[PDB]
Amino acid sequence: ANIKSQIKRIRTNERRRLRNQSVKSSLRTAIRGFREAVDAGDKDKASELLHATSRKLDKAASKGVIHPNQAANKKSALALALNKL
Amino acid sequence: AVKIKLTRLGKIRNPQYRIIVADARTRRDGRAIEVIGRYHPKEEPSLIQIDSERAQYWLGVGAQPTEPVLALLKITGDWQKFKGLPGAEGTLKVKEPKPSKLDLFNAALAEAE
Amino acid sequence: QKGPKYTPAAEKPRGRRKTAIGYVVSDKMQKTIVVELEDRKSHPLYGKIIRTTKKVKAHDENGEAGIGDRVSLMETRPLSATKRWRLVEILEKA
Amino acid sequence: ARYTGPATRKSRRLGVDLVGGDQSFEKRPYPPGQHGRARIKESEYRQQLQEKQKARFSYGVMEKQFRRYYEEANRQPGKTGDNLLRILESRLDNVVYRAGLARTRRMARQLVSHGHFLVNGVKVDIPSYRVSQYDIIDVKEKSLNTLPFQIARETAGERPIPSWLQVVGERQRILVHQLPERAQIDVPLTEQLIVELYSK
RNA sequence: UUUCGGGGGUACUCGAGUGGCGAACGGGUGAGUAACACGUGGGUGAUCUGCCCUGCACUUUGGGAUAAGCCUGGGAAACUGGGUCUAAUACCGAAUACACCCUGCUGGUCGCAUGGCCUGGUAGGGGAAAGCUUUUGCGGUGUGGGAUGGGCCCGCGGCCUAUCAGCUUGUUGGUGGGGUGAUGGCCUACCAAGGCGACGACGGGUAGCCGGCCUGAGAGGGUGACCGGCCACACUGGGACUGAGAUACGGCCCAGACUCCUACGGGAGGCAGCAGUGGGGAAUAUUGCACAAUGGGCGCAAGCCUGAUGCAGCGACGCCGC
Ligand SMILES: [Mg+2]
Ligand SMILES: [Mg+2]
Ligand SMILES: [Mg+2]
Ligand SMILES: [Mg+2]
Ligand SMILES: [Mg+2]
Ligand SMILES: [Mg+2]
Ligand SMILES: [Mg+2]
Ligand SMILES: [Mg+2]
Ligand SMILES: [Mg+2]
Ligand SMILES: [Mg+2]
Ligand SMILES: [Mg+2]
Ligand SMILES: [Mg+2]
Ligand SMILES: [Mg+2]
Ligand SMILES: [Mg+2]
Ligand SMILES: [Mg+2]
Ligand SMILES: [Mg+2]
Repeated sequence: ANIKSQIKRIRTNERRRLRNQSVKSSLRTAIRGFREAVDAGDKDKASELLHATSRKLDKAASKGVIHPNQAANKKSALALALNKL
Repeated sequence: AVKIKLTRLGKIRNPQYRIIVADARTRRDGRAIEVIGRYHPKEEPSLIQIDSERAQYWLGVGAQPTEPVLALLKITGDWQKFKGLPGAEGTLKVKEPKPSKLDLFNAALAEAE
Repeated sequence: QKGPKYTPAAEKPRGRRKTAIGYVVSDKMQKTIVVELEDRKSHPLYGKIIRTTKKVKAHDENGEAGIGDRVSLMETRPLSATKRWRLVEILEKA
Repeated sequence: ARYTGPATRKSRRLGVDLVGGDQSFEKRPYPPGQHGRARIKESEYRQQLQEKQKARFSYGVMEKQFRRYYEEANRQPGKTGDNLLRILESRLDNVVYRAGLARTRRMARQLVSHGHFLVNGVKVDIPSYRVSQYDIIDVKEKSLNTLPFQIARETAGERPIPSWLQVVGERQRILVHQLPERAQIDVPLTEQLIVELYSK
């Protein structure tokens, strides 16, 4: 609040938080939908939504919102869940 | 970035510098990765020594010289060599070695006798 | 003129993990044994050789080492809190 | 600082010639003051102390600087007493006195301090400057015709010149072939007592 | 261009603003901490790393906004709303990538058990980009290697106190999930009943640690000012956000104490940066001068910024010389 650059950064940090929050929410909804599909037991729906969720995880790592290793962990867990169930 | 810097040694009004490889963020008089040379500007010609084998390695891996260190690397020919440009022999000047003390003692002996 | 599209990594020698020998004092946890290691150090001031004992928790998958047995161990990454050793070989059963 | 008080009273207390040309000493070889005649109780500490006082009040070195000389001598690889004596002998005011260009070590100090000598072509006015092997000591042009220095030219003979020194010219040019060994040094003092004093 | 009140154009230039990078370094202090904090030696087949260096591939294609501007509202102030409008290397969708990420099958090989390697082979699915400049021209994206900077784990080492003997129930271990860059009760559900302790557990007291320094014949004792390396904190306590990276000193949010402003509705602060003031005390300095040198940030560069720093002022405070 004292330094000009910091005052500007207040505005810019907020803009980025909103962008990241929105993306993370979308990812979380997608993973939730897949989980519900697997707990319902519907191999077909579950497989279709695994592929869309997986690509969404990858794209979130491209925007820098999540780390690539975190995307790999999420993708791996989902795919293993579909193979087991 | 890893850089080639001058670190200040010596006392007041007598700046003596070691040529060191150090991370940009490290404070001037901080821990260095290597000492590859020294530079004494108060002399005439200013004293310059560089370990050319290490300077070539560090420039090879991408160490970025500071402005004065780049001037020194050109005097020594280590810059021209690293790039491939000519002038690798360099134009390093060395202080004329003063007369030996024993010879001046013999001179005084002969002169007076 | 063109360089290679793949650059292979330089060879690094794989490090030396520590090893030890001890005796099993406990096997009451699942897949874990407690092993006592013995060390001999010279006392800093008095110079007498002093014998000291350190308990260690080691991982064994199959429960092949029971209480009282002599076993060899090797360091490993953390497998849980405490556990940092794996059982290599049950060396002399008793 | 310097000691600038009476010079005879110091030799009288110590019972030995320091300047060595002093008539008032030979007239009254006893210590000074009212009680200078009286009997003094013997002690080893007084003997050791007075040998140190003879050294430092001969060469004109303050106790602080003299103690640094001791530590260097003891640090040096030779035997401490020899090293200490030849260090004090290396002093430029002493070298000037041994060369003969001065009458007293006090006069030698003043001359060196006032800027009348050069060593290897560079002016030196530091009396404690320690000469080294193959030093050449010369006189600046202005001081060559200087009236007391003229006296010094034609007063050669007061004392003998030691072998490590050599005056080679009428310019009064001094050469130092080496540092003096204990045999070369000739001083009215038992150096072993000073080494013992500082081991207390 | 003039009438001389002003009014246009240019973009050399540049206030405010959008955007990028920096602001996590550098500087301070030693409150807390008896701990993998520190020192020394290892481990990572359990990992991250902006900018820099050096291979390979590429840099296709569309879109919707908004700050600034202009009109206007609310408020004492701090600030803030609505409308209209504009641009990008700001933001967003798709193609391509098959080096890379995920999954199934399968071959060889090296070990140190998980495993590692052969960018192994193979099938299926998926992951980017940005332009500017006309000049020593600078940039953008993925990916291989390097360099640098880290993270985490472990052996050994350095205080007093049993007039401190038992402590512990996520606590010790296991499996299925979650979480992280990564391993791991790190988290969580269930299951087993373990784990640490007179080789002083759990308590209490004190304390940042070290290279070193002082003393000493040495062994030892004492100590950690300056200088140099780590750590910790930034009015007190808690929290996360942005980012390659955060104890975020001159960032943000909340609660508390204190100071200040107010129109009483509500606002605004944080010298353990440099200098300086009050206070406490036996006692410790100038509200200097420069970026000329060295180091750092941004910029293609000229350059700009730098109380880092280089120097100056004051005190026999110390050492040395005269
Ligand atoms: Mg997982
Ligand atoms: Mg003095
Ligand atoms: Mg501007
Ligand atoms: Mg900081
Ligand atoms: Mg962009
Ligand atoms: Mg797991
Ligand atoms: Mg404390
Ligand atoms: Mg003793
Ligand atoms: Mg982040
Ligand atoms: Mg502040
Ligand atoms: Mg900040
Ligand atoms: Mg201050
Ligand atoms: Mg007071
Ligand atoms: Mg500079
Ligand atoms: Mg330039
Ligand atoms: Mg400024």
